[PDB]
Order: sequence, then C-alpha cells, then structure tokens
Amino acid sequence: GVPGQVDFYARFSPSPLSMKQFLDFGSVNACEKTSFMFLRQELPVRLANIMKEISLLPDNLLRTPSVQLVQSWYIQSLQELLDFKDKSAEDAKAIYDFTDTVIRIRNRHNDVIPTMAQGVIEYKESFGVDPVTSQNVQYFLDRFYMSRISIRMLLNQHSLLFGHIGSINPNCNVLEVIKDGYENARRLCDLYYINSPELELEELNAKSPGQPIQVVYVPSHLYHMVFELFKNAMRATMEHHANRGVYPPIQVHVTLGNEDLTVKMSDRGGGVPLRKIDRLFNYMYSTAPRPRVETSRAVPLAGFGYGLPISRLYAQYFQGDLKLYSLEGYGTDAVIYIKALSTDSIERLPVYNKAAWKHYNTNHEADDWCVP
Amino acid sequence: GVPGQVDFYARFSPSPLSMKQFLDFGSVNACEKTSFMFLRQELPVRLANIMKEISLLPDNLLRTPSVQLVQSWYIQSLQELLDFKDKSAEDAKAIYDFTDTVIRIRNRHNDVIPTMAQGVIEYKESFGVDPVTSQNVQYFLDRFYMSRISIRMLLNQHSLLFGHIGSINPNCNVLEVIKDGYENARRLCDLYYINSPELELEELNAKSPGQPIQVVYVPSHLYHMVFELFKNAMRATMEHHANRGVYPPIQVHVTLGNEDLTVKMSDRGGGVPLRKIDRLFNYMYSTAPRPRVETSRAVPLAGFGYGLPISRLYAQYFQGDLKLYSLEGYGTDAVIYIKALSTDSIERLPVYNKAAWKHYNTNHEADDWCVP
Ligand SMILES: CNc1cc(F)cc2c1[nH]c1ncc(C(=O)NCc3cncnc3)cc12
Ligand SMILES: CNc1cc(F)cc2c1[nH]c1ncc(C(=O)NCc3cncnc3)cc12
Ligand SMILES: [K+]
Ligand SMILES: [K+]
Repeated sequence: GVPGQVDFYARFSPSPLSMKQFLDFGSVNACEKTSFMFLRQELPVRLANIMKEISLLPDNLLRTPSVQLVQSWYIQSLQELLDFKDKSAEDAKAIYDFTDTVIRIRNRHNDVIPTMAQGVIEYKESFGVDPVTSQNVQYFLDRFYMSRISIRMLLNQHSLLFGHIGSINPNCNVLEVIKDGYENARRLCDLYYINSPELELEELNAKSPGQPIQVVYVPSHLYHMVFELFKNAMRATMEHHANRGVYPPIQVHVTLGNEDLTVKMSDRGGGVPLRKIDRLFNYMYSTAPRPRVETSRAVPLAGFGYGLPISRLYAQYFQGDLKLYSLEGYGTDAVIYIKALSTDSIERLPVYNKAAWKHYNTNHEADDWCVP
Repeated sequence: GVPGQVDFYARFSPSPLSMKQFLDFGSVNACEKTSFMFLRQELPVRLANIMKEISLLPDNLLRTPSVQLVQSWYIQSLQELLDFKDKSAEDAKAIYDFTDTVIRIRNRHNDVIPTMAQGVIEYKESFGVDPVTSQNVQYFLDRFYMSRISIRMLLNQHSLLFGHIGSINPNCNVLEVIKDGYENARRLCDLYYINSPELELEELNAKSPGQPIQVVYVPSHLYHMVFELFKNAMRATMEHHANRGVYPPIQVHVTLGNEDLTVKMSDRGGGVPLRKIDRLFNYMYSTAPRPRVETSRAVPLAGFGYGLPISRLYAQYFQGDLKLYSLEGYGTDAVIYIKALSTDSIERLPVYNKAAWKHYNTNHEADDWCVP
C-alpha cells in the first residue's frame, strides 16, 4: 500500500538543479506546465527517498509524537502528489489542482524543522543519549534537514511563480543582507545583555574593484547564516568581556573572488578549544527544551537550537560551506563560502540507496590508526 | 624468511607514547636497559607494520630505484634489530651493541624522506598520474611519513640519551622558535624576490597573562611547521603584490589557552579558492623534479616539495593539527594547533591490519549523496 508507493519512488535518485536552471526557468518562459511535469515526479522522489530513512531511526526516536506527526505529514503529501501521476499536462484543471496542491503541502510543512527538533527533545528526554544510535541520529538529521531545504526550495519556487525569480535574487546585495542580520542580532543582544558589540564591515571586490558585491542567491538563506553567526559571535563577546564592560566589535570581511564569495566573521569572545568545536554542529549536544512562552525574560542568543548546523547545511546546499576556526583564549572566526557563479551552484541532495542503508547498520571507527 | 619476520612483527600494534612518558624517561632515571627492553620490540614492530604497506604500493611505484632503496634500508635495519630478540638485558655488551645499532640505523635512515620523495618523482616521470592508484599513494605517504617521524623520534631519543631531554625541550620558547623560522624564511625570500614582508608578532598567554609562552615540545618539529608556513605566506605575498612594490607584513598571533597552544599566521597574498586548497596537501600534485645542483639561481620558496603535508603530519603526530583557510582574492590564514599539556600529547601512529589493507583494495566514493 503506502510502503509500496514509498518503495517505488525511493528507487529513483533526486535530480539536482543548478541555480541557473532555477533562474532560467522562472525568468522568461515561466511555463506552469513545465514545472508540473518536473515536480509531479521530483517531489514524490524527494519525499520517498527521505521517508525510507525516517523508518531507520532508533525506535524510541521514531515513535515520538513529533516524529510521528512529521512522518504523517510526509505520507499525506506524497499520496496527494501521486494522484497526478497519470493526469495530462494539457488538462488545465489538473495543472490548476496541482499548483493548489503544492501550496497546500507548503503550508502543511511550514513547521517541519521545529517539529522534528521537538522530536529529538522528546527522544532525549525519555531515553537519554545512546552512543550507538546517536551517530545515526546525526547522520539522519543532516540529510533530513538538507532534504527539507531542497523540498522547501521547490515548493517555494512553484508557489511564488504560479500562485526576483521566485525566492532567488539574481542581484543579491551581500552587504545589505549582512547589515540586516547584524541589526536583528544586535537587537536580541541588547535585550539579553543590555549592551552589544559594534560592527566593523570591510569589503573587497577582487573581481571588479570598488563595484558593489552581488551574486545570484537566495537572500533568506544568506540571512539565516549570517544572523545565526552574529548571535554566536555576540554571545561569546558579551560573556567573555562581561567583567571589563568594554566589548570589542565584531569584524566582517566580505570578498568576491573569481570563484568564491567569502564572508569572514571574527570575534574576540575567548575562543573554543579544537576538541570542542565539532559539538557545535552536533544535534544531540545542541538539543535542549525550548524557551517557555509564559515569560517576559529575554531569549538567550545562542546554544538553544539548531541555528548553526542548519546554517552550514544552507551553505552546503548550493556547493558552498561554513567553517569555524577558533583560537582558545582569544576568539573565533567563521567563514561562509558561496559559489560566485550560478552555474557552479548545484543542489546537494541526499539519496536513499544501499550505501545510505549501510550507514545506519554499521559501526564507523578508524581502526587503521592507534587509539588516542 | 624475511617475509616471515615482517609478518611476525606486523601482527603487533605500535605502542604510542605520550610526551610525558618520553620526558619522564630521560629526565632522572635514564635507564639504558629500560630503553633497550622497549625498543628491541617496538622498533621491529613499527618497521614491520609500515613495511607491509610498502608492499601494497602500485607496482610502478614500488619498483622505482628510490623506493627499492628505502625498502632495502628498512629490511636491513629490521634484521639488525631482530638479532637482539633473545639476548639478555643484563648482558652489558648486548646493551652496548644495541645502542650502537640504533645509531647505525639512525644514520642509515637520515635520508628516508627525500629518497621516498625521489621515488614518487620517478613514478610520476615514467607512468603519469593514475587516478585509481593515486588515492592509495596519498594514503600510503601520510602513513609512511608519520611512521618515519615516530621511528625517527625513538632513534633520536635513544641516541641522544645514551650515545633538554633528548630532542624534547620541557620549556620550549614558542616565540623564539617562531622568530627563528621567520628570519630563515625571510633570508630565502630576499634571495628570490629581492624583498620580503615584515613580521608582526602578537602573543596572548590567556593561562597566565604577561608570562612567557612555553610548552613541552620538540623544537625542530615546531620550527619545521612555522618555517614552511612562512615560506608559503611570503611566496604568496611577494607574487600577489609584485605590481605594487609594497608588501604587506605577515601577521602571527600566538595564544596559549587552557588546552590549546595555537599559532595563527596570516598573509594578504591573494588567497586560494576553496576547491583548490586540498591539493596543497596532496603529494602527487606537489611532486616536481627537484632544483638542480648546478646553478647559482635562487631556490623557489614554495611549491617545490612536501614541506606543507609533512608540516601537518608533525602537528598531528602529537594530537595537534594544522589547518588552512583562505579568502580567495584577499589572503590566507594557517593555524597550528598544539596540545598545551604534555599528558594530552600522545603519538599518533598508523597500524597495519585488515582495515589498512582494505583501504588499498577498495574504491572510496560518497554514493549516499548526489554527484555534484
Ligand atoms: C564568529 N563567531 C562564532 C561563530 C559560531 F558559529 C560559533 C561561535 C563563534 N564564537 C564562539 N565563541 C565561543 C563558542 C563556544 O562554544 N563557547 C563555549 C566554550 C568555550 N570555551 C570552552 N569550552 C566551551 C562558540 C562560538
Ligand atoms: C599562511 N599562508 C599560507 C600558508 C600555506 F601553508 C599555504 C598558503 C598560504 N598562503 C597561500 N596563498 C596562496 C596559495 C596558493 O595555493 N596559491 C595558488 C593559487 C591561488 N589562486 C588560485 N589558484 C591557485 C597557498 C598559500
Ligand atoms: K533512491
Ligand atoms: K599490526
């Protein structure tokens, strides 16, 4: 029945699109029939591939009310999409009903990321950290959230085009997005610490010096990354210098190279030893019950969610990256790497196959080197 | 015969030592009998483990005159060590003959690193890059050179103690080593580019502010790392700014934290795109015929050897690291991480076993993600 439908579409691989393909589609032609033909196969494929991995979760995580709800959302969206498998692209009502279904699914899935995060909280609350499964949880959540980002991208594009090119800005003003992230992080910082660091912004357009720095990008993806990084930099700065009462600025250097757009953000917030860096990207370590609604107390800036690992997934989604390197006792740099060329910006998508299944059913240990 | 001896000792795992163990040994007791008992087993074990992996090299690399010579050196040293397997620690002549043999082996192996590098040159000259084997060559050379570093360490300690604690300085003055590396790199830089960048050095002893920064370390290991990094930073700076004729300084920030000693080196040498960073640590990409003897022309600063990957192996040998991160179009940071505590500084050693053998006989590809 439903397992048969999931198995049929999970056999296929997701088909990654480049940023240029996204852009070229909705610019001139903007054919709703073309989007239909692509999505009536691609959305089921992407839903079914990730649904096979939901089923491999540790039972105590799978059985949580929040994961069960997310899975039921995916099952329902998949079934609604499969009703168009045999309908005709020339059937105008079918096209109309499909665009309507895309919008319905988009709203149904609006809360997937925090609901999944709620399931990890429920799991951690009632069973604790399990070192065997916890490697599988980290593997799953990277892939589930990257998958969700890609599905969200497809739904948003179709919804905006048929309900700036979709959510893509062909001329994203990088420094304006950065200032926007700074000001919103600073507002939260003032509310919590009653003070905040200044911003020092430097830019270099090596490609065309003195010219504004723009790229083809999804602005909300860039906003999410820099906003989350600013909150982490500010938290570290405010807590490390609380005794002094003088707070060093946060420095940002933006560079457009022949190939890389890089955003480097630097703080003097006291740093982190190298041994402790990676837990900042670990979902289980970052999982804590969420701030309560019934209080006027300010919300903490960082350490209370998945802002950082999800930021890195945004960077990696279009073949970029997000790296942290810290000098313990001094401060920390974060570097966002983005492809400067739209033709290099290709979706990075997980695929369910024997290799993926093997990851859930194997111990991963470096037995060819001596134990440290 | 000889294959039987190698197989017997390659069954064992190398036994890593901490920096504290190295230091505690040669400080007070300094028992030559104790060193004998340890080394008459540990040296054969470490030689035989790496010799099994020499035999797995691509035939066209194994058969080069330089690799054949290195292998014959290892075979001869192994056989000379095995003559003590049944001799008594109380036999004073046996102790004396063993210390004599350690010194002989140390000198015989003085040229292992450049001779192995000569074999890669010979291999690359006559057969080209082979994409299937080239992954195995990278895997082997990391392990062979890390193994050599560890064997060199044991030979040096025994030779210095029984021929400052050996080559270990319990009070290594980090900034003095750094200035030494700077001045020697600057000398080579002036010879090639007829100019050179200045040094700007900053230090922070977060552990004990204003106090000199010292750690237990092998000074020549630290020298090698910073000297190689300076040469790379200077090369990039001199070539990127050759048009301007004004050369920005190289900035170094040294920090001693509760856990990490970090050395950050920064240049404004124009940077490297992220896609091209890793080839800087790739032996096959870095392999070029060496500068000829018969010339007065200055030797190029970087790009002509294995200084950089071997520097990172030095850092990782005692559980540190060496990382590069660049902003394409602007410049590059290198960060050395060293354990601030001698008890955390444990040898990182390769071990020959089924896992190691499997690496040479498998294709390594990320089939659980879509091809970029
Ligand atoms: C650009 N800045 C930036 C970006 C970012 F994504 C994360 C951080 C960051 N700056 C940070 N400073 C400190 C921490 C931290 O983990 N602090 C806890 C810690 C410290 N010392 C010993 N044990 C634990 C994290 C960040
Ligand atoms: C601390 N500085 C530092 C340390 C280090 F270990 C290595 C480097 C370095 N600075 C560098 N700058 C440039 C390069 C390079 O690979 N240049 C070639 C390149 C550039 N642009 C496009 N394609 C290729 C390498 C380094
Ligand atoms: K599949
Ligand atoms: K072994």
